[PDB]
Amino acid sequence: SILTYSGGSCLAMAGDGCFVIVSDNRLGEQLKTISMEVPKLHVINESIVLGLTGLRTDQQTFSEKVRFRNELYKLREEREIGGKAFAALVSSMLYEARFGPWFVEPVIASIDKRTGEVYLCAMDLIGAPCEPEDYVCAGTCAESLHGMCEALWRPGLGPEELFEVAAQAMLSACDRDSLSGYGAVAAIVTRDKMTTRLINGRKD
Amino acid sequence: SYDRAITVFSPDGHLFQVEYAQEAVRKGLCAVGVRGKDSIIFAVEKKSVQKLQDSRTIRKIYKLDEHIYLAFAGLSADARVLVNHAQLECQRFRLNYEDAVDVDLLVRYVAKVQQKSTQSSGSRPYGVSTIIGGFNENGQPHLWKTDPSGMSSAWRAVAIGRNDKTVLEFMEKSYQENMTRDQCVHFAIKALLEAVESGSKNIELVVLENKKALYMGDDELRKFVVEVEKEREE
Amino acid sequence: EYDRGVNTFSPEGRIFQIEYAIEAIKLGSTSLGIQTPDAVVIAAEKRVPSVLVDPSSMNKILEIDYHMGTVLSGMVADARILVEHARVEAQNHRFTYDEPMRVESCALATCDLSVRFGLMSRPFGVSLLIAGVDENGPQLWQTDPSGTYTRYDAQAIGAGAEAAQTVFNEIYHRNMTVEEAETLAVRILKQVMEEELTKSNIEIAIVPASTGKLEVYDQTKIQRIIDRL
Amino acid sequence: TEHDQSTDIFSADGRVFQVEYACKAVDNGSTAVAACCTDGVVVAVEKILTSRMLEEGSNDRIHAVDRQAGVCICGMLPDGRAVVSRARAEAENSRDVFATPIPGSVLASRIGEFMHVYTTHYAYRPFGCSVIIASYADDGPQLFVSDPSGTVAGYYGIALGKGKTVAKTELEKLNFKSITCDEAVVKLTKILHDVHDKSKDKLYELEVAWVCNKSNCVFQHVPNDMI
Amino acid sequence: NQYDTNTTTWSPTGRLFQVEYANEAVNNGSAAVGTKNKDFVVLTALKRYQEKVFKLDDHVGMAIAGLVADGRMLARFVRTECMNYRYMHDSDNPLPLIAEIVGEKYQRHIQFAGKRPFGVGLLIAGYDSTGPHLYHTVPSGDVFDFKATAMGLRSQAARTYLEKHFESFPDCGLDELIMHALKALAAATAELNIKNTTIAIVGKGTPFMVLTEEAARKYL
Amino acid sequence: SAYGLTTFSPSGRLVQIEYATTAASKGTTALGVKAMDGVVIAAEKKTTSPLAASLTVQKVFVLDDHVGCTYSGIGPDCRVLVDAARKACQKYRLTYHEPMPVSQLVRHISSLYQEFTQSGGVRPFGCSLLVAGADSQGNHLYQVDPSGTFWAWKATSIGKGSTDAKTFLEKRYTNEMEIEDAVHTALLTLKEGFDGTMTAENTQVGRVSEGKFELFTVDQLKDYLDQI
Amino acid sequence: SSRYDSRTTTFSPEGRLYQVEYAEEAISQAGTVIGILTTGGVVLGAEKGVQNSLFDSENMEDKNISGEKMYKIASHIGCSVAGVTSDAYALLNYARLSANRHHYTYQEPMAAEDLCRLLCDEKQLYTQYGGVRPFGVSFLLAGWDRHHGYQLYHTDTSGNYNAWRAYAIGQNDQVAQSLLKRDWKPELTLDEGIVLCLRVLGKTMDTVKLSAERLEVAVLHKVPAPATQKLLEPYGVLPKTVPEFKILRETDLKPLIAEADRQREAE
Amino acid sequence: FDKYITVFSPEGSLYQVEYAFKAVTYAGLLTVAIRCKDAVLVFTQHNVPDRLMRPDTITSLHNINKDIGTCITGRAPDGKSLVQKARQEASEYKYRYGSPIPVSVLAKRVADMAQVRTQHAGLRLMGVVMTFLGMEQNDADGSWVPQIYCVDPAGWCGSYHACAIGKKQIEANAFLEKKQKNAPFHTLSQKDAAMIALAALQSALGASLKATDVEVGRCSVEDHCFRRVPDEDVEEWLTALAEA
Repeated sequence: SILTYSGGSCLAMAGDGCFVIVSDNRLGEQLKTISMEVPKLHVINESIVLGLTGLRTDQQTFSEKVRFRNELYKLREEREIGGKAFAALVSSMLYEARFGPWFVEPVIASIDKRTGEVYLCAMDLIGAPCEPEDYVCAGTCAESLHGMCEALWRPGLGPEELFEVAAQAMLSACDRDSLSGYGAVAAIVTRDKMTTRLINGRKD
Repeated sequence: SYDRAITVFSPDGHLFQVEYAQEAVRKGLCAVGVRGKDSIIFAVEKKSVQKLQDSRTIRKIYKLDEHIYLAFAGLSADARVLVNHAQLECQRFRLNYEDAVDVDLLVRYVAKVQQKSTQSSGSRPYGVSTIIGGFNENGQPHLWKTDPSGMSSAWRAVAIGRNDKTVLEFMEKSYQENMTRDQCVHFAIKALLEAVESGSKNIELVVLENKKALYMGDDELRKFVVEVEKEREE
Repeated sequence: EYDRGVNTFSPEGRIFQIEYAIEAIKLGSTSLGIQTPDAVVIAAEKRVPSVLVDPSSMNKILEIDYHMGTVLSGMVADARILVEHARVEAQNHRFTYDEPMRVESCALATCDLSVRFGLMSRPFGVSLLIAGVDENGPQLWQTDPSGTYTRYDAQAIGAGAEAAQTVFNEIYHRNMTVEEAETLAVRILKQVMEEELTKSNIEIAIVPASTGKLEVYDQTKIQRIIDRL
Repeated sequence: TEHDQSTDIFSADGRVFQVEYACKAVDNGSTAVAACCTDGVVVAVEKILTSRMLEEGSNDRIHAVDRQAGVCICGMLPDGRAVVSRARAEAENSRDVFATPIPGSVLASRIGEFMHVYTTHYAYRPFGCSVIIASYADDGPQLFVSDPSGTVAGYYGIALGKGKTVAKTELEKLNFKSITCDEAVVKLTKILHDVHDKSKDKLYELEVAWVCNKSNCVFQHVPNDMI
Repeated sequence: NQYDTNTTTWSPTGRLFQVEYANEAVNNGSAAVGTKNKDFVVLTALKRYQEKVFKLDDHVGMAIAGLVADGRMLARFVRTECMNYRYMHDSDNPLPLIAEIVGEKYQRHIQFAGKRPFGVGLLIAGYDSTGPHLYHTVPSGDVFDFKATAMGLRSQAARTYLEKHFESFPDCGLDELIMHALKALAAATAELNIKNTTIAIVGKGTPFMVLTEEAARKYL
Repeated sequence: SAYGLTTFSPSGRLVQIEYATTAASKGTTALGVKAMDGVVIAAEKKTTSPLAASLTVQKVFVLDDHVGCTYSGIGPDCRVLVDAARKACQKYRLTYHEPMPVSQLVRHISSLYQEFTQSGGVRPFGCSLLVAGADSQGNHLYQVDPSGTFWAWKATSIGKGSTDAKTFLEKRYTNEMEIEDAVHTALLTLKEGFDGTMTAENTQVGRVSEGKFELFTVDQLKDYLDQI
Repeated sequence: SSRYDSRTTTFSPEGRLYQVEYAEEAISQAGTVIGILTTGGVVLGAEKGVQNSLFDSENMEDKNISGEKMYKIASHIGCSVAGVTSDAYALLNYARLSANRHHYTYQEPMAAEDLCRLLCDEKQLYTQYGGVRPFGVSFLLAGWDRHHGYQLYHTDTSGNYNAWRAYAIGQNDQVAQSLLKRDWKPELTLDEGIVLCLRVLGKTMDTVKLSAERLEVAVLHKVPAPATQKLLEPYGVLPKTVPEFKILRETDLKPLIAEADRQREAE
Repeated sequence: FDKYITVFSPEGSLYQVEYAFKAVTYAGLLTVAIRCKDAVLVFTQHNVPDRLMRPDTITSLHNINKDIGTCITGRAPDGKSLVQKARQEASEYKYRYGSPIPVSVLAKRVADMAQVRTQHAGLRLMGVVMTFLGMEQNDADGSWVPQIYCVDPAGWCGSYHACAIGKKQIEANAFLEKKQKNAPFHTLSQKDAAMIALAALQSALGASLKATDVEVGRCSVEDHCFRRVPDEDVEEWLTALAEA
């Protein structure tokens, strides 16, 4: 499969006026490992983080299109885009390419700066949104991420407990996956601050 | 889409759009080219010295490729378009034929771009003349001039723009075969100051040698204008 | 000038754009061709605008193909476009049927393109003498902005036209030699030129029936003709 | 008086002068008469001959457009001819696409629409003909005129061209409830022979066609032995 | 005159002026003549070496008068129509249909602003399953079917001569018919000979053909 | 015909744009007023005869749920812009799943006006718009002119009685008007310049409030007219 | 219809494009705009129309993207315009889109001269092709790139452009160049450069006290670089400083309208 | 220079539009439409000047589709061009939305077609007033209401209770204004509205009308189709008026 060629996984969870998003650091060509220092997270503005997985040429190209449109948005509109409009926009671009797709699967995580309400979205490769309240994930160890989060996640959590949940998840899931791994990077976002952490993991 | 016929004949074989394009060249600042043994010298008049103009002035002598320069007279914006097409053309040629375009070839490309603009419905002619100089890969210099009609031709030295005819007359007497690099600069500056007022910072100057080019500085150009202002009092 | 369009007819059935284009050719250099039985000869006045011009670069004689050459008069830059279509047609012929284009076909092909205007804004202000040898011996054809083309035993075009067509209705007989045409050529150039005549100041070419190749004369060999006068 | 150079322009009175002038071509062309009868339609035109050395059938003004329909061009003949080709495309269209011979009212409508459009664009000029349409399809005998404006009107009888004011006076003495195709061929030919001006146009012949129950509803020139 | 620049302007008396001027281009070309008997058509033309007679297919050709570049266009056009026809049918493009489509091509160039009139007249001569045919086309798009006529300069005189003789042409043989066509063309004038006069023929048994200088010697 | 109809004249003026502007100024009066919590726009709709049906004449238009407009000058030209505006709003929704901000919509109208001053074979739109809406940045009133120039206003008027309407609003306008007293002021300003008696059937009124634009029905507007 | 053609792209009998010339007159009628190059950045200042009580703000979430006359094009380029306002907005979209295409392709900021050339080529295109009027705009571009440092450009209706150390377009531009010529010098701070701009506007508006509500000022300068996200981008490298385009508010023009009135009384 | 194309004069007026309005009266005909309680009626002149014309072929009334009728006033062949575009518009609308175009929306689309020629150059304006007639359903109770819309060369679209268009429209519209004051048109019977309309014509033309001189169309709550009224039903209206 083509969505698994390059490797990688991403996960985002919500808490109470916070989220965490994590990605692994591996880039590959099927089983051959090219780099161990490629995190898949992109910061859009103070409020929005983008995760992309799938084929790396299309992650690289589709994030450059997102960046381009965002810059023009900011000059026309003289403001930052909100999490929900950014996701609707992303969706529109994936579906523009409905009969010849970008092989990416995005994970968007955001927070309304005013109301402190957290918006999560994940998309299939033609832009169908899946917007639950607990978590989202994508990439080569998404099956194994589901059950980690169903058993560790709980409503209400604050930044530091949400960070442990979300790091134990990513590590235990990457460790049963041959195409994602080499530890992780996590962004933790509140209305007030954005913390980043590089987490240690296995060297296989 | 606009398709009107702009350039047409009128009752005695006159194409007025072409004539008036050549009028626009006569009002433009003076430019000069002078072919030595193994160097070409392009020299142009700049508008006028100001305190405010930027010391690093914009250049009015353009590079078309590693071994071919262009100076012009006339509508400066039209010329910038023309220089673009010519830069594209040289690179297109490397891509289609691996070797580097010959000056004489590049001149016919440009001249045909000018000619087409005299016959293409929808469009007026460029208002530009060019002087294009460069080397073969056997090291022998060439200097060409192109005019708005699209006619090209090779010269040993040439002037265009304002006071074209006066400079050209001075140069018919004084020109000499196999001038050195320094003689060529001397002779080019001299030629210019028949049209121009002073020679402080209203002259830019390229010395195009085989395997080098120089946009002369203001230290070396002052040195030559005073060697030449001293000779004009005799 | 814009009061009436590019297509308008005059009250005596001429198209204005074409009349005016023909006037343009009159203000040209002078050029001519002469047909003997052995050969066909072409020549032109150069007319440089100073002694700083390298004269090589201002040719009014161009090879279309090994067996035919042209001399142009009127707007040189427009002629470049015709002479390029003709070079391409002559080579398409050889590509498709492995033999040289006839001279008449070449004149026909160059005239088709003359009248494509309404597309181009205006006619070409150009006339061409095409000269060459095929199977019908030495030939000389002339095209003009109307798109008429026509075969001639000897013609001239340009500023000195009307004066060269009274040195023709006198000295021109059908039955002359190479020599007498090469000399009659230079006789007419001397007449209707403004300058004094020199080896650098004129161009001469021949296509002899002997070999079927255009040859362009050196300045060494043009000395020999001014001498014979 | 710049208001009369393009037909894309009203004048200040609400007139379109380019269309008036084209109508003047028609009014100075040759005279045609037609009659819609019980059993069909008859048309007759007068051809002014420019030369005694024309073959017969030269510069025919009557053309078939379909098995059952024809037109008589009055005015400039080559303009008229472009109208004939459109009329045939329409007639063909109706058989191809809708499986029906075109109705006469519909064919006239489509001809009008066509002439109308050259009355509205700066780049074209009105046609310089009127077209008589004679049909006999499932809607029965019909006679329409279209003119350079694109106006279309049905008639019992009609006359165009220079003779038209007298010819109209004689066409008024007919009786359109009784008259047959056979009687009309006689009467219309008499009217063209009387309105003919002998000082000005010395050489002429008459053209005459019909679509009747006799001809098995086929439009066709009448056999030359009936004049 | 306000009304005589474009083709798309009627004049207040219902004239098209630019079209009459294109028509002068014809009245000022070199004369040509045509005539026909029961089974042939003859074209003659007074060359003023200028191509003035073209073959359009095995069974049809034409003489021109006026702007030659227009003649050549009309020729590429008819030639391509006849070939098409013979490819589709394996027989000859009928002559009435050639005349129609030439007429219509001309007409389109007199009704739009992006088209110029054609300043060239044709005499089309051919031969098909319904006999010989001689058509005249002029720049207004008119198409006459003649038993004899003339076009171009002084061609009125040619026309006058023909007017006295054409009634006899049905009965003539191919040799007298050719002579009548020459006395006519002569009447429009230096004298005729094999270096300035063309003769072409078409008819029963006879694909369209310009007589060579040899065959023409007999008549001239 | 693909040549420009709008050109520069020797002194730098673009006269076709000034004649168009002249036509937008000869139109029936319309005005707008921005309160602290809403916006109100209003317009005369007089018919030429009582044979016309009053109820079908529209002068105020909904462009989307959150924004509306009115115009003066050439009605039929206004429909082109209303149609373009209405489409651009739906287009923005499809893309971002939220209402197009009024500032963006007004820059879209502008650039459409501006097209028709440079494009070949077209004349300029002969109408000016008032646009009134609400978005995440609050409540807005903009005016756009045939040149394609727009300005944000607290209160303004366009059309024949507009120098006087604007004078009268200078005096009565405060930064702490409530929406009901802005409607009152709107109506009161129309009343001054109005020829004849002003009814609920020859006046039309729209109102932004609670983030929603809405025309007043005839009956709602009769309520506010018996109070003044 | 061809008889009603104006012939916008047709030379006239002296090698002169009248519509290019008349469009330049239109710019001379427009509000004054001044640019000054300093050692610490570029300053752009512009006069505004007269302030009606009834105007309002757009109330935009970000205040440093557009005033009445100053526009951001990208984070290292800004500008001011004089001439037909709607014409300026069409070209400013053109420039924003070109600057961002270049970032898309090379992932690096477009050089300010490269940007300026694309702008001017667009203008030249309506002078040669297309039967329509030209754009009636002149721009001043303030730029920073690593090739050439701070740069100030002027763009004229012909599609010509030139670099400057100080310049003025609009109404009283001869009076303004006269003053800059006298008082400019190559050692200016950015705070002095701002002052000098205010004096020059004070002497062209024709008032003794500088009304802060009739002035717009913007600065293209450098500021210390933000966060270095070495975890999300391990091969990211930012310089110490980056360019910013800033549209100074009234609270920053208070100590600077004060220093221009103490230099107005002591003269 | 503004008298010949779509540019503004210096008073912001469009001259080709004003002259297109003159084309409307130039044609010499008068039309009256009137909306009563249950129906909408249209009464146009049927002039057959020529004794040889087939009078059932001269008409100003046309169907746009089963349920919408028009009356053309002005330059007749410009009329028929708009009838064809209206028919095309109606047919596209029905294929796109699957229901027949409402008469209000039809009229607005035809108005937009006119407006576009006021703003682009090179196409002449149509010198007509199109009066559209038909029944429209209300959303509330699903009742059907008669409408009259007119579109003019400027691209203006408005609805009416009654209106005269064409030669002497000024005199006929005043007569209808007077007779509006007695009782609103929407309270009248078909017969009573008819007597008003017919007498508007007789007043204005300065004549007495026969049934052959008018053609009449009608849409009603009973039958929504636009249909011509037969000559007998019009003789009974003209008889009723000669009496009272």
